[PDB]
Amino acid sequence: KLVIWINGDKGYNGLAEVGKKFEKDTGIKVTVEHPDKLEEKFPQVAATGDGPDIIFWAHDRFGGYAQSGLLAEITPDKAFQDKLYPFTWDAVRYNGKLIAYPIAVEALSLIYNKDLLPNPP
Amino acid sequence: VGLNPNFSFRGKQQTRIETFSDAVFALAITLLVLSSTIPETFEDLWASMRDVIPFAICVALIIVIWYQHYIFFLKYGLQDKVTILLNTILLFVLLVYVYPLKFLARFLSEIYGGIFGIIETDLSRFGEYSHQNLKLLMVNYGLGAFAIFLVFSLMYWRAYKMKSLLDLNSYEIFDTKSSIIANLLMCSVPLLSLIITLIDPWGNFRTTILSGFLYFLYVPIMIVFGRITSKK
Amino acid sequence: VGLNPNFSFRGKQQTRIETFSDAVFALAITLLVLSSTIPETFEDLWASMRDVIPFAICVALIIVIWYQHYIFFLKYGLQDKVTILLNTILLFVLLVYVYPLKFLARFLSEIYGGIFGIIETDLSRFGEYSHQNLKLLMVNYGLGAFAIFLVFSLMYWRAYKMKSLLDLNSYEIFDTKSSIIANLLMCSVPLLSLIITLIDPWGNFRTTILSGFLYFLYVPIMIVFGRITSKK
Amino acid sequence: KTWEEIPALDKELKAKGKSALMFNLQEPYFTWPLIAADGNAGAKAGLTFLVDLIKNKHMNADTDYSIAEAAFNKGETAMTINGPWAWSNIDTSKVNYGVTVLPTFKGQPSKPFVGVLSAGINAASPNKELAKEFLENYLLTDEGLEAVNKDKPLGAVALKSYEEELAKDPRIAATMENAQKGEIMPNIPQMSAFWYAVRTAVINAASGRQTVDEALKDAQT
Ligand SMILES: OC[C@H]1O[C@H](O[C@H]2[C@H](O)[C@@H](O)[C@@H](O)O[C@@H]2CO)[C@H](O)[C@@H](O)[C@@H]1O
Repeated sequence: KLVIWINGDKGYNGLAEVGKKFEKDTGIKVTVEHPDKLEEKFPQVAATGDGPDIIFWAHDRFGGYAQSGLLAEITPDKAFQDKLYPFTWDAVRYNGKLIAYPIAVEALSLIYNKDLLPNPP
Repeated sequence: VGLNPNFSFRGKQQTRIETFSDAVFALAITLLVLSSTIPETFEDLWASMRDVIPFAICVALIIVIWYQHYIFFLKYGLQDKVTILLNTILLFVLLVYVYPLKFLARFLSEIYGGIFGIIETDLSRFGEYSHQNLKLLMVNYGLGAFAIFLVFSLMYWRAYKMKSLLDLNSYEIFDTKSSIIANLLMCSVPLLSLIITLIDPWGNFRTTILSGFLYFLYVPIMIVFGRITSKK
Repeated sequence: VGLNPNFSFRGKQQTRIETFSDAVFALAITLLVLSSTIPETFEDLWASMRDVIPFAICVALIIVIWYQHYIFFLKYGLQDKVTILLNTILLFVLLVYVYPLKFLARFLSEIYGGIFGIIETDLSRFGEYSHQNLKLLMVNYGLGAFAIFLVFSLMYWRAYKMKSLLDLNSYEIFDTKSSIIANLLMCSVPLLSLIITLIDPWGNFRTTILSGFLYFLYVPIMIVFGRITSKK
Repeated sequence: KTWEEIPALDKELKAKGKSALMFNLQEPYFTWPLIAADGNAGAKAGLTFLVDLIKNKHMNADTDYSIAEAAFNKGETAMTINGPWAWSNIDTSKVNYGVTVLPTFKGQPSKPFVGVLSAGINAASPNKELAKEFLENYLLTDEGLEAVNKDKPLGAVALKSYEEELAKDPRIAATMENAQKGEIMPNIPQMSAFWYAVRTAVINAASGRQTVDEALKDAQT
């Protein structure tokens, strides 16, 4: 069983639709879980118990997992490596070892209601 | 782009009344400038450039009317006989006051030019600055300003009278009612100068000073009339 | 029809600001030609046909402004107070420079007529070609050109300030930023003649030669200002 | 805008095979606004006008809720007098309708009686606490009143949270306009005997049995 841990504010249903195409082409089950406090439940469960196979979180929490020895070193071939922006790979690097796969750059913005506020602060 | 977020703009499509109206506003500001003579020599060219301050004041004044027109037809999308009639009265007043404004703007630009000390050219070109002529100056331009705001009040009242046909909601009814009050309050200041000038209490220039001084106290005097109706 | 394939044209629907603006541009080019006197005799008819070269230069100049206006309102579909204000300032500058352009175009057509050897008619009709008058010629038309491009920069900056309200994508943000730079770079050449003429380093015609010579080096001097900002 | 210009409009419309105004004359709640427009002298004026409409064959003698509603929805009458609840049936029909201020009579406005739709619990019920739960947590809620309102409109709901949606509706504006020109009914026990006295008075004067002066005499007793 392939088990993925990703936060509940992300697109786990869409991630499951990718997991459903994977089972069609291989035969492996892809369940997607979203537990509360997974950023601080993963290093406790994954150290002792089994936990997930793959963990999804912003790159900032991964250095602590890498130092503790809770993450496998990523070894992607040049052709896969070349598909992503070289600056994104730098964010997922700890002591000259790739510790994760970069997915997307996130930054907070000001979301505003144009009807209640056309020219916001 | 819009004034109110609660208003549903019925006049987003351009109509003949608005197209005709845009032609008239464009023509008014265009002919105000291009009614001047073509410079034939360097001397005429420098003379013609002294006219830009008077024209800037006239143009600023006309687009402010054009803006109010744009907002009214945007809000209600009206196109009936009475709206056409009131709209024609408006454009008619505008048109008859285009060249008189060119005159007033040139006259006041010389008077304010003398004050600040930029120029020192004669005002004898304008004719005789007598009490009767300076009183008729207030009464004329005062009657012009009063009529424009009076017509905008009548136009908003016509939309208020058709509130149900236009399917106006509680917010839109309130806006329309507020727009009538705004235009009557705007029409009240030139009406008060005009009346003071026509009675002429002092029988001398003092009358014209007071009549002219009500426009400098536009904002405060508008607040007094607005405060009197709210206090009761 | 469109400039950029990545731009989503918000102003495909015609609005009142654009309709009003078209009236003013049509009136400017129309009255430039039709402000002339009606020929009453064969002699007037031949005189009036000498005016087509000056008019072609004026008309070419005005549609180039009209085109930039068409592209701006096509790109953003703007209709707010500040866009109306900047749009009025633009049309105002256009209007005050219509008859002065008719003058400059006739004057330069005689000067270039004398050079090539097509005609040999007098320039004494224009008044006195003195240093002060030839300096005011640069300062006047230089101030006109600077203002038009300055206003186009302010208009694009107003759209840049409303990028989120207009839902501008990365390509459209880039275009808008590039359009501001283009118009400021265009406004920089008349600003540099105007300043050189107003200081008047030589105290003689040499000043006017240099000021006039910056327009012949428009493209190269625009590239120097563009290269200075990219080199840092 | 005035009641007194309806006879002229009706003459104009009857030529084109249409009525001007059809509304429920049987129930006094619909005729009361005209009766109470001026006021007594006001009730005598208002009712005599209503009697003259039936006497001039502008309105039918036994005009009830159903034939008035049906006639307006069919497109036979140009006007009708009704409440919020009636709008949904007009929307169902293909009639571009408007809701507006009631016509004025003798210059002054027609004062309709304002009702507050209210839910009461029967004193002889064992489910008093179950009904309180239904009324509070399920009906008197943004979601509960929306369900009732999309069936047949409630009018100006008592729920504070509905203020903005009510204010966005033009028909509610016209309803509130008439409600301000009218007055809320007292809840008093004598309202039943009062309504019956007005129901008979209006029917007798409409059919042609008792005079307008004799109708207010029997109703004041
Ligand atoms: O007709 C007199 C009758 O009028 C009122 O009843 C209204 C009711 O309030 C409305 O909701 C609507 O449905 O119509 C009724 C009249 O048809 C009074 O509330 C009632 O006491 C009185 O009998």
